[PDB]
Amino acid sequence: MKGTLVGTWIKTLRDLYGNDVVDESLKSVGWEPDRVITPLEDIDDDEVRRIFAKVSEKTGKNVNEIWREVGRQNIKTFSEWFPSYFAGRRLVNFLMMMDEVHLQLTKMIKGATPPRLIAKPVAKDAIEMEYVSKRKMYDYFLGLIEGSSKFFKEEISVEEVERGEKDGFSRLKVRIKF
Amino acid sequence: MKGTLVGTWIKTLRDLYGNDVVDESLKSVGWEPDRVITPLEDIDDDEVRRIFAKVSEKTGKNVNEIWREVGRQNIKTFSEWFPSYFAGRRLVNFLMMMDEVHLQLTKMIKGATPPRLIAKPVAKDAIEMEYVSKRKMYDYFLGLIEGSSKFFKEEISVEEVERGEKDGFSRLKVRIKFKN
Ligand code: HEM
Ligand code: HEM
Ligand SMILES: [Cl-]
Ligand SMILES: [Cl-]
Repeated sequence: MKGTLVGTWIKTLRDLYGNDVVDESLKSVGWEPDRVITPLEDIDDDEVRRIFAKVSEKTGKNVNEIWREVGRQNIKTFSEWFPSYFAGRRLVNFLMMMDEVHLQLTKMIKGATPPRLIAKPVAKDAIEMEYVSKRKMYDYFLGLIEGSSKFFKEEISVEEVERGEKDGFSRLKVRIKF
Repeated sequence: MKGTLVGTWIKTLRDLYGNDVVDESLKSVGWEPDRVITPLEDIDDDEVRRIFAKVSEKTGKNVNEIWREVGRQNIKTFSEWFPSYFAGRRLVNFLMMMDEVHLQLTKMIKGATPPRLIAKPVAKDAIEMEYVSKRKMYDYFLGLIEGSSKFFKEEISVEEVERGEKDGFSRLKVRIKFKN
């Protein structure tokens, strides 16, 4: 997992569950409580799991619920770290550029394993967006979309169109109705 | 020196002087011309000094001039590798966070010499910035500042106030005048 992203997660966790829950979770995997993760670093995805497992144990929330909440809230954190992605833009525009954005933010990191997020028009008033990744981060994905709707003040309708697992890759396709 | 930084230099050096000069400079120190430096690796400063010494010989450029040019061009490289450090930000913002950023980027390293780059506003349209380091990379520092101005498209005047050892530490104090 890319450093900058995990950095946004720590902040978002603090925003959601408080400094003590987070400080404690970070210590449990052996980090400094106030560690600042830099864009440079590569965080073991299993360390992330364990941090999140601790958060779950401390809050009493199921880990998948944590991911959902982290997804919704992280949009807000993004809008502060990367304001140009949000400024003078519509939700549709935002969602549609996402696939490109993730290629851009990842492409001196090899092996570059960024999630695919191709969005397409499938009628006059809606998109299909397909998440594709070995990581199987469905709740996070759905959370971010809810967070984007929240952020742009645009109520949307989200329905799962299909799901799949092949050759190591997981996929989830949804229909987003404005 | 932090491995990833050296990564940026190799790229920048290719952009400036071409693959042949870079390929050969790397080989002169027993490297593979295409070596990729992981975020885990640290590179010995002397290996860096030697690489740059070959670039100097090959291009016929004085090495301080090389450092100057690399500093200027490395900002562009940085902007491609570390977008988050540039995102939604202006020159003054960028410059003044630099000291903290450098501490953060080396904090995971055992014995930690990052340059210090304390800035402070000294007037309406000016900050003072002091480079402090054992490494004495004066031209690189100046280059990065110049490169930043070009990148953030914000014109500045750079007055070099003082430069010298004081002590054990090389020091370079600049006053950076913004138009506005
Ligand atoms: C400006 C807004 C956003 C920024 C700057 C951003 C950036 C990033 C970055 C740098 C990563 C790390 C990727 C890697 O290391 O492979 C990531 C991961 C991820 N991104 Fe975003 N993202 C944004 C919004 C979104 C949105 C709107 C979605 C979906 C609707 C999304 C979906 C995901 C998912 C699911 C991951 C986890 C990686 C995986 O599952 O393979 N992101 N994001
Ligand atoms: C995103 C932008 C930047 C990044 C990611 C970055 C990162 C780094 C890193 C990781 C090092 C290695 C330090 C070590 O291993 O001890 C370094 C060295 C250095 N940095 Fe930066 N830097 C950035 C911008 C700047 C700027 C704008 C300046 C000056 C205004 C600067 C000044 C220097 C200098 C002069 C060195 C040489 C090391 C020394 O003299 O001791 N950097 N930089
Ligand atoms: Cl995970
Ligand atoms: Cl050197």
